[PDB]
Amino acid sequence: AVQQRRSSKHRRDKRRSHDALTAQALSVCQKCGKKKLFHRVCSCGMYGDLRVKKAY
Amino acid sequence: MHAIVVCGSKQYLVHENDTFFVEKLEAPVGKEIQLDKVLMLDEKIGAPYLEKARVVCVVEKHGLQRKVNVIKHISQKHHLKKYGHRQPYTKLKVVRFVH
Amino acid sequence: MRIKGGKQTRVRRKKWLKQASGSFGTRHASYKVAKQTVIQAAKYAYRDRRNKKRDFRSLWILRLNAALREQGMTYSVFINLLKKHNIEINRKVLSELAIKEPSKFNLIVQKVKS
Amino acid sequence: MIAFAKQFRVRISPQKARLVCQLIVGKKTADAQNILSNTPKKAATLIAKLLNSAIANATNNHGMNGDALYVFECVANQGPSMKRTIPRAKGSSNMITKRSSNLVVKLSDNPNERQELIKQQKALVKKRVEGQQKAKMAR
Amino acid sequence: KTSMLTKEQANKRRQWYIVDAAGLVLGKLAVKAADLIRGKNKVDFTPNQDCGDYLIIINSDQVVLTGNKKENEFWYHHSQYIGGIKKVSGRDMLKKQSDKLVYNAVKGMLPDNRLSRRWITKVHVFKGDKHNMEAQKPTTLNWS
Amino acid sequence: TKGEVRGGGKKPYKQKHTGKARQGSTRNPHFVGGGIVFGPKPNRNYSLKLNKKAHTAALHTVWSEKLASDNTHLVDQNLFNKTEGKTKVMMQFLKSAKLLDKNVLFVVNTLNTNLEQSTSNIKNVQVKHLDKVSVRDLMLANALLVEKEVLKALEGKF
RNA sequence: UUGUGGUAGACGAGCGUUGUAUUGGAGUUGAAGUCAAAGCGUGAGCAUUGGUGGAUCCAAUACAAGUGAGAAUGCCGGCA
RNA sequence: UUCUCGCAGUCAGACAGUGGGGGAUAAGCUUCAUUGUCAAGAGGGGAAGAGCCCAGAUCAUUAAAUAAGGUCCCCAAAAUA
RNA sequence: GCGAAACAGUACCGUGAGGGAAAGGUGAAAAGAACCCAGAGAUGGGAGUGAAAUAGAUUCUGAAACCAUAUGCCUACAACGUGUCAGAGCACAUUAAUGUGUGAUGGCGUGCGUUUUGAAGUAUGAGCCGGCGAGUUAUGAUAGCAAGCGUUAGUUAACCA
Ligand SMILES: [Mg+2]
Ligand SMILES: [Mg+2]
Ligand SMILES: [Zn+2]
Repeated sequence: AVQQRRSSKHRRDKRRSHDALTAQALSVCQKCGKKKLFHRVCSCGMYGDLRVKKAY
Repeated sequence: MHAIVVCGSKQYLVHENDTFFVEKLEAPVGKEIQLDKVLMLDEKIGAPYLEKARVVCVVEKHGLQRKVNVIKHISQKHHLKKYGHRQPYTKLKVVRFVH
Repeated sequence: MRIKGGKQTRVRRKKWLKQASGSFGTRHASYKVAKQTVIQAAKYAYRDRRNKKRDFRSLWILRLNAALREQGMTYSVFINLLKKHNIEINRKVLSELAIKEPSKFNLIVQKVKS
Repeated sequence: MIAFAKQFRVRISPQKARLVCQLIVGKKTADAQNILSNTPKKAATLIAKLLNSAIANATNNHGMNGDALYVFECVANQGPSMKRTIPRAKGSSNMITKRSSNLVVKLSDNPNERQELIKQQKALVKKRVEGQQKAKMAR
Repeated sequence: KTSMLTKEQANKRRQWYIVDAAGLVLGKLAVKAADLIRGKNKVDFTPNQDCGDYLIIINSDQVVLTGNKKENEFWYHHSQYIGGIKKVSGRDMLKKQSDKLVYNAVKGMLPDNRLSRRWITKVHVFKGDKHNMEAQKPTTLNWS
Repeated sequence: TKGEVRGGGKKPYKQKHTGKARQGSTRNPHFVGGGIVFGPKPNRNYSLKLNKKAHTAALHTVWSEKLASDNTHLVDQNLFNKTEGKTKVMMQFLKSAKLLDKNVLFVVNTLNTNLEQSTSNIKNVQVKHLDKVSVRDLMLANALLVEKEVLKALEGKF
């Protein structure tokens, strides 16, 4: 099963219209200033007000 | 106030101070020309033609229309003849028409 | 001497490409398709230069019959009243345009009633 | 006042970097570094580093406002490619090709920053037409 | 060259109209409805600007069909499936849906076009005399 | 040619069952390696023939237009001497006679060596023997100085 | 006044290319090559200005051809 | 359209009307004869068609009169008895 | 142009005979970019040299195919060999021109070469772009046109200078 005619530069862009990306939810961690992505731990070591890791 | 005039083989519907393009007339720029052929000057119908009634016009320029690039192609049978053409016109406006 | 000939081919295909602009897809990019599209467009232009004078006459006929049906007579009857008596050489483009400035074309339709 | 920044031949495909290039383009500066560092893509860090470099450039060299900056233009042009062979069944030896991208970024300062480029374009065509009409004085 | 021909543009000015199919036949009502919708009777008919008036039909089910067409002439319609040919007769259609009958008899006579599916929506055929579009203050004329 | 470039008699492909062009040999005229199919050859004659009588008629007629075109100032063997090997005096004579921008031509019989030694570095001028001048070498001059006696010899030869 | 469709084909008239020979000429105040533009011819084609580029080039008459490219499952290179 | 000379191209034809052979007065079949078209012919009619009918396109024109064919709407044009 | 302008019969293929490529140019002279910022660094942005750094070692010129980004216009009831003749609306101003850019909407509209009686063809070839790619030459004969010499005409070959 092979293409019979050349798929033009228009159909390819139309197909790739949905291949766009999206940004993940971001939040400011407490007790320290950074933008971690939501529901995760920051590199700061705090998930909310709690100890889960070392400094970094 | 209006008029109908036969310039070349065409008929025009002119009013006072109208610029309308006709075919070539072999007339220098600025000369007053009297287009003799006429009918329906003002609510008067000259049946074949309107006799003794004249319209006086002054020409503006002798130009050339946009190029008509006509090329004929007998499909798949060895023919790609090419030709170009530029119809010359004479742009003229009316000044006053004799009754 | 040996001849390469780079300028001439480029100039020729550039002219052919330039003749076609606004075309969809690759037609305005590839000379090999641009020349065919120019041939077809010029064929269409040659055909329509006659078709348009074939068609504007019909358009005038239609916009004249529509006006005449508002006075109580058909287009076919009209020409006879022009030709056979009250002879006139009024073209069908002005016998149609005069309606756009009425109260003067009604003079035409009443004159033939004599 | 562009204070742009470029890099030559990153080992990533233009089509796979333009996806995040679109994500970042048009936004401010502070909300760009984090949103670019936090995406899970290979093209994330390779553009984040260049963006930090562009921030440093626009701050030090050209000396602009700083916080007024915002990512004006992002693209991922096709870089030079490397043509490599690959064994196949029954000995047919197709040819893979490793793509590359010449990533650039441009960071405006004033908010409009476009109609003046059109102003330069009109200045160019203006000088062309003025040179043309000047050449009519051959009499 | 010559005086460039005049064609009115975007000056469409259209009035509603009323006609009651008391004793009209299908074809002679349909032709007049179609060439009224097209704006064919206008003194200045620009052929690409939809210069045709609106139209409302009254008492469609009172239309008549000459001869024995009521029991012999069938109307057809097909879904894309197999055996989807829904065949109805003249007498059967008049009692159940007369409005669709006039709608199709008018839509057939319009040119295959893009304005055709825009002209055809300017017809509002009704089954009974009572209608809901009196808010437009339509005029009335006989046999059109 | 295709048969002279260092090429291979091998067919680069087989004739069939491999989908490509035919390409019987590598060094075909349409390949990039190239055997230029027609080209030039070093045996072209490039020569033309003109009848002796016709050529003599051409020489006589061109002498007829040139010798009577108020620029063929007669020169004498005396001033071929009286000049050293120096070419400075030659340009002095030329600017004296106002012939700086022309192509003056000397026809001669004895082919003196004082003059021939001079005028050598002057690209415009040239001295030729009476039998060394050709139609092109004469009508190109636009200015020449015939010397005294060759008039009789030219009359005899006509 | 008679005409002026046309494949195979027959004849005539021309354009363009590179070089050569004669005159003429232009060129770091920017040549050629390149791009752009709403220029001019019956057609092959030919100008004008601006950006780039930085050193040869143009016009008139003849002569000489490795002289005109869309197709050959053409070759080579690049990219879909 | 007769003669002399230079240079060719063609030796796979198709269809319509007409007269026949073969075929089964079957074939858009085959092979002759004759008149036309296409091949090498655009346009209008035929709903769409190289071969049917009216015709032979130098280009431009937003002018007029006609041929075949047509005049309820698509689609230009008609009525009267 | 020798296959080979350069470390070419090399790289590479073949057990072996043998087959057999591609590729050049900064600048006037390295005066090859000290020093600062970012980055781990390569590198990039400044600075400096330089007439020119959009001459920066990727190194004269840089076209097209192809890929991106943007000014203006249009497009999500539409049967489309994509154009053409009409045609608003919208935005501008030019080799001053009955201007350009786009084109809601109407009428019309089955590519290019091949070979065929007849091809849009459910025949055939081309993915696109660029370059290369096919009636020549030697010696004769024939015919046309023109030139020279001409009514015991015309004309040289090899060879010599
Ligand atoms: Mg196929
Ligand atoms: Mg996808
Ligand atoms: Zn934190």
